Amino acid sequence: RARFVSKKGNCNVAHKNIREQGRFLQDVFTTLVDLKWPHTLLIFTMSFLCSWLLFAMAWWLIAFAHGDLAPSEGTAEPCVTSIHSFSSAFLFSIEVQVTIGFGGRMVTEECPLAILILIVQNIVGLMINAIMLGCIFMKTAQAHRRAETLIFSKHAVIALRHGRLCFMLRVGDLRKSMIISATIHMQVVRKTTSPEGEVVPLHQVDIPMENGVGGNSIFLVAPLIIYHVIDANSPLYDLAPSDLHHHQDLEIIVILEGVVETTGITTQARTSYLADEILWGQRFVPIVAEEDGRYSVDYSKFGNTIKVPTPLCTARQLDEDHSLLEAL
Amino acid sequence: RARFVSKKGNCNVAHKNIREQGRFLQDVFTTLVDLKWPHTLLIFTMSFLCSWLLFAMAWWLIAFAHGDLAPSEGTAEPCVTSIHSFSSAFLFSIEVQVTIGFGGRMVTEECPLAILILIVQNIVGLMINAIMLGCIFMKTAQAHRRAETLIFSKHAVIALRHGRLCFMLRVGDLRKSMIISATIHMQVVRKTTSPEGEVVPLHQVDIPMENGVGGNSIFLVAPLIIYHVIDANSPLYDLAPSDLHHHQDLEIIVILEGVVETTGITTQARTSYLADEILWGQRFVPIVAEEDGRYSVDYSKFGNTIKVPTPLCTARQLDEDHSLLEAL
Amino acid sequence: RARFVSKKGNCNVAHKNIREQGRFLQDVFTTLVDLKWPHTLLIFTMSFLCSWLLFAMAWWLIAFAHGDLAPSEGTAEPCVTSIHSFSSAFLFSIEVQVTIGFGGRMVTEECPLAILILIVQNIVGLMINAIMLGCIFMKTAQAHRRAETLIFSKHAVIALRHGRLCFMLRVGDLRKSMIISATIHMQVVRKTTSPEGEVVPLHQVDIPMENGVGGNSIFLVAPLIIYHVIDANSPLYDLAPSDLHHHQDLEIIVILEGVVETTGITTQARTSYLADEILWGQRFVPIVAEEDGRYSVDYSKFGNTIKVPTPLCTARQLDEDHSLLEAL
Amino acid sequence: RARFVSKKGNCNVAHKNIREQGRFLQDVFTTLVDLKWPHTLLIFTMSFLCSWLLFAMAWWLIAFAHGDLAPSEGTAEPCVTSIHSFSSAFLFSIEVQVTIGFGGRMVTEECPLAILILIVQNIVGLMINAIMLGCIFMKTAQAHRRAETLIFSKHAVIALRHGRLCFMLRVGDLRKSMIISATIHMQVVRKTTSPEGEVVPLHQVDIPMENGVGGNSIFLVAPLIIYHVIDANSPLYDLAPSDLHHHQDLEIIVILEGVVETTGITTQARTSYLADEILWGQRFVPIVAEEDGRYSVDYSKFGNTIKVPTPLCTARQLDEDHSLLEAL
Amino acid sequence: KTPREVKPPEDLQDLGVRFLQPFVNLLSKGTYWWMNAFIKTAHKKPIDLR
Ligand SMILES: Nc1ncnc2c1ncn2[C@@H]1O[C@H](COP(=O)(O)OP(=O)(O)OP(=O)(O)O)[C@@H](O)[C@H]1O
Ligand SMILES: Nc1ncnc2c1ncn2[C@@H]1O[C@H](COP(=O)(O)OP(=O)(O)OP(=O)(O)O)[C@@H](O)[C@H]1O
Ligand SMILES: Nc1ncnc2c1ncn2[C@@H]1O[C@H](COP(=O)(O)OP(=O)(O)OP(=O)(O)O)[C@@H](O)[C@H]1O
Ligand SMILES: Nc1ncnc2c1ncn2[C@@H]1O[C@H](COP(=O)(O)OP(=O)(O)OP(=O)(O)O)[C@@H](O)[C@H]1O
Repeated sequence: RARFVSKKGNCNVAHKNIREQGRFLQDVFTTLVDLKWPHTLLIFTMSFLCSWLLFAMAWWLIAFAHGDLAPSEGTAEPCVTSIHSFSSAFLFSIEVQVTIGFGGRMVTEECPLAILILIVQNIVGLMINAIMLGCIFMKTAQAHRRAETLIFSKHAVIALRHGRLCFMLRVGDLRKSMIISATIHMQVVRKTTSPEGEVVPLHQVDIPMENGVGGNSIFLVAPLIIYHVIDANSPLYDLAPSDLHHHQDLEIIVILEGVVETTGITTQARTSYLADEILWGQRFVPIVAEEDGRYSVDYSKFGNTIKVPTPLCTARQLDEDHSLLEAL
Repeated sequence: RARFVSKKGNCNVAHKNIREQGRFLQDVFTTLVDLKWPHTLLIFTMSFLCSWLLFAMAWWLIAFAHGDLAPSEGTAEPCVTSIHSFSSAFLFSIEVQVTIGFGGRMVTEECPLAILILIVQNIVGLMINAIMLGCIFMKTAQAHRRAETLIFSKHAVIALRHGRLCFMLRVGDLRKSMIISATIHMQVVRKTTSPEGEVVPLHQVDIPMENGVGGNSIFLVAPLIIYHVIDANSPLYDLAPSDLHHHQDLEIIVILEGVVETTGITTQARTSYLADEILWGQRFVPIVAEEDGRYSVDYSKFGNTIKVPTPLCTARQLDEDHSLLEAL
Repeated sequence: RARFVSKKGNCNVAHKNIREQGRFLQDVFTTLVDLKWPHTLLIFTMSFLCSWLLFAMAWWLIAFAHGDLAPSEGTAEPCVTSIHSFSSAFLFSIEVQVTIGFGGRMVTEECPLAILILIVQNIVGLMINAIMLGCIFMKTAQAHRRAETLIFSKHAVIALRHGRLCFMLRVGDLRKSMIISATIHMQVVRKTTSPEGEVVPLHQVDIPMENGVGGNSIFLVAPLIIYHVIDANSPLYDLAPSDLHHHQDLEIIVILEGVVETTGITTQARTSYLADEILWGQRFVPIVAEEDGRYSVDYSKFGNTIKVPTPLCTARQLDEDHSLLEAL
Repeated sequence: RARFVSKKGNCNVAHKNIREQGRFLQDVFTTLVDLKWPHTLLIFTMSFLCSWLLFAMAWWLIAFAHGDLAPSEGTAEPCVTSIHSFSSAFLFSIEVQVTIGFGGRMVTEECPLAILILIVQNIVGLMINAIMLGCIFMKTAQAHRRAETLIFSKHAVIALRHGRLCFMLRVGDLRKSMIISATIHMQVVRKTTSPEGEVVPLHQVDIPMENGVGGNSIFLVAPLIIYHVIDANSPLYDLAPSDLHHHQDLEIIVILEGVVETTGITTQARTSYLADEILWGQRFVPIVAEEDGRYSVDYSKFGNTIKVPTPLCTARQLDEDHSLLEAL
Repeated sequence: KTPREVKPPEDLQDLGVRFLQPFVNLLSKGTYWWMNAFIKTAHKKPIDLR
């Protein structure tokens, strides 16, 4: 009995034997973007090191083939001025590819092959530099830094609203930065079965949020309560108190999707509630108060609730007894 | 009695005692993007200064450990050519990291440790340069410059349309640049209460705009009027004239969300109307006229309205008297 | 009698007396992005010229204040090596800010103020370079190059479908590159009036496309036909043949919004049809044929139609005569 | 009889005689982005080569017009120091435009025209560099690397659910990286005909997915089953077993659209099923199992199904016999 | 693995209504910088019991 999604958005499911291989040479960029910072740093640094050393070996080898390390006779001019050790060729490669070019060690017309090497190293340097910079960009424009500030109470409560027994939960945003088109997809998951008999382990039913329009967008500035009204079409219409417990196959997946204000990109936070975390018969205490010329969202006691009794039977038996009391 | 959102989109709510801390080392980028220009400028400048000075101290210390400042004997060759003062090492660090490299002061093979320092400073320079450039990019691609041009009249009017009493307001876009998928979410907010008794300070009900399709997208080229038809399902169906006033707990939050034409990113403008700004019984005068071979949106007198009487009772009592007059 | 939107997406409406001013210092970037290429080019070039010349004057002035142009006595060392003309200081500024740094003219420790100037010019150079590069990026990632390939026949036809009289038009995409979430918002516009009497010049009614789901998304690969079924709720339900003509106040605004495949950004194409372009009683001839092992979209004769008669009365009178013939 | 879309998302339709031409000078960027890597590489490399050689010819010509190749008299100073061969001018151009600037060959005040050439080459170098880097960025941020991991079983099955005969298919995502706002647009396509008689070759009907809300978004973590309930409004309500076959004009286009998690951009995968691939009377075997403290999605046997009988008649005749058995 | 993270009364037990030194550092606890802030409003606005 695992959690489908962790209380912090971790999709707690392993793949175990994908058939095929990955992307030929594009998975490099995607797998590069989302990755721990020091590892990415190290990869780029070591790319620069290998690019420098490779052409360093190249220049050194060229100077040595030109017969330029031994003679120093004064007459024959080098392919590249004043290099006498592999250290020299390495300094030269760094000067070239980093576009520093001090000048004490400089390419000469005496070796057109050396000119080819220069062109090659410049092209490679620009290509690798642009790749590194595009990667560093799309990494520094990363999302899900905000997706951690989007908080959700550890518990969800049900209560009576409009004479109806509706499942609720409070949502929370901690950043003053605003999410755009914030959309809710509450989704109950269990191992359910069709009448014909087929059962699927993680079945998924999009349970609709009760919105005056009916849509799924919200406008979260002050951390509010998301809630579903349990209708005879809702799968939770057979739910009862004391049926919920950490050993009851039951879970409602909560999805929050919107656009970051500063970065036009989209992020998603996930939270889940299995049966026990769904507290029966409570109400989230209002954590907002009219401050002195302001609205005071007391973020303390954020998910703190209050217990309230209720008819301790299914919304099914709710409508049963209600019809029996109304047709009387 | 504060305004939930200012007449200019300011979410006038303080947080006051968030539990946890921020993002470990990613909040740096987000908090960096949206920030006053001179402060960001200064931060980057001072990053470059500290990066230059640190390696300046490094090079100076290396020259001094090599015993290269005192002798000038002519025989022993320096780690780096021709540096005699910390000023020299600082100029050298600037030449290196900015990739200038004049040449009068140049790295030599005599100190492999100096070669290590060179590699280190080049790597750090490229990393810091890419970070600064990614930040400057995602800052210069900033939104909400357009979100200020999206204007909204200081007042909203109600009138009779289709024999029905519908709340209205005019929207305005001042830029010829177009917003894509411009979507409206009018949302009334007050301290309302369920029948069971629970009250929430800033309750939020998405009041649906009257759209021929029913959706919430618009196509704003000429500044038009957004309006809600007040039905028995609308919370405003108990509203009456003279109930609106600046001391009546009431406010309707207006959200505009779309994609900037030039920058594929999304922006959001906010405006709000509490009870008094909701002028009762008026109509926004048509500010458009068929120009000479053109459509003349007289942006002057933009929110200027005209007073019109109306049955001065609730849409509830409207339908009451209407049913009494139709079933007669 | 102007066209609201040109047959090529031009919003043919002038603003004429916006009240306020523009964006303080952010409108620069937005107004910079969407702008004719040579003008933007020239602006950046001239920015580089002014940045070079300003510091050129700076360096020249410093050399002249140091008393470094006249003496050439050999003893006193310059602030910067070997500059003798303003041309020299200008070459030096270019070498510095472009990060070339040949070396023949080089900063010296003899003037700490010159070191300050160097730091200043490097910081300014990096800032201006990043700004220019961010602008060039968001300009080269520009949209609406695709929005021109999204073609629309010059005419729209009505016909009978499902025994119903539905307004139609063919859509066209010419690029093999795919649009994502391609969404249609047909929108009829005219100078219409409420029963209470208020008239608005460019009134706008979102006329819903007939989609099996009901939504507004399409999947355009082969150029297909968009169509509206004219119901008693459609404003076009009072339309009749011979009522359409280029002097009949009538126009239906067609909006296409989706995401470019290569660039995740969104684009919008617009086309409009006033009364005459709405051909009465025709059908777009199928321009697709099953090619040899392929689907042949004959893009030729793209908007070519075929005439078909029809009951030449309003959909109102259509349902009138239909009810009279069915209740017979 | 071709496939509309290949089993791997290829839109198997040719255009054949687009009327007009392309985009004046913007199609360059779009056509540049999506393009095979080596070709793009080569284009950029050769752009750098031509930019270098052009100014190389320029500098060489200037030195030759200055009468600077022949004399070497010692008195007259060159436009640019120490160039004697076109090879020299080419090395110089590379040093300049790549911002290396060794120093052995350096611009001098003796030729203001040479200063103009320097300014020109620097401006051109920066412009071309920014263009290349923007292109390399928007190419390295490319999508549809993920769109290949979004897998779909080679077959679709129908079965009985809720006493109803609903068309199904399993969806699959292989990356742990998450898709946001994953939306399904199943769309049946055939050569169908209105009652009035018009037939269109590739007609397209958006067949709605059965979702508890009714919308088209999903939350795909474990590869699940997408399904349509065949109602009297579904076009498939006249479908029968043994009517499906690879020579039956029939195909259901399946569209998956969402936002990549790391890159806020949107991607789309396509898959299609013609009549035979639609296996009649089966059920996809549940490939998920409760692992040891985990959910085990056995990705092996991914699309493996199991055969189950069913009433072998149309959903039409299903409701016929069902009404006959219920009204009995 | 164990942060032994926290139970800070300075913010938590305060709950948002407090006037004293603990949240302030020892430095201000000697030099009344927080009290400087407290007096800062007393110029722009007359103090009240709420
Ligand atoms: N005042 C707060 N500010 C910010 N985040 C909070 C706050 N209270 C709780 N959270 C976060 O919300 C998540 C679940 O909230 P929960 O309802 O469990 O709060 P809690 O642990 O009961 O604390 P409290 O009793 O103060 O609400 C936790 O992971 C926690 O980090
Ligand atoms: N002609 C206009 N062009 C652009 N913005 C305007 C114009 N008129 C008003 N606005 C903006 O709309 C906002 C609210 O509009 P409002 O209806 O108050 O206009 P107003 O102050 O009554 O001026 P007017 O009487 O000209 O409409 C104001 O903040 C103002 O900046
Ligand atoms: N085969 C085609 N390929 C691409 N674009 C086309 C084609 N035919 C027309 N267009 C474009 O569509 C727009 C309106 O099409 P329209 O129905 O007027 O075509 P047309 O001028 O009648 O030509 P034809 O008679 O070939 O359809 C025009 O601006 C035109 O550029
Ligand atoms: N275990 C798997 N992991 C990843 N991809 C798979 C797997 N099985 C099939 N696919 C992919 O799904 C596509 C269609 O799946 P299909 O139902 O044909 O699987 P299959 O070939 O029958 O293999 P199997 O019998 O294991 O399902 C194929 O192109 C294949 O690459």
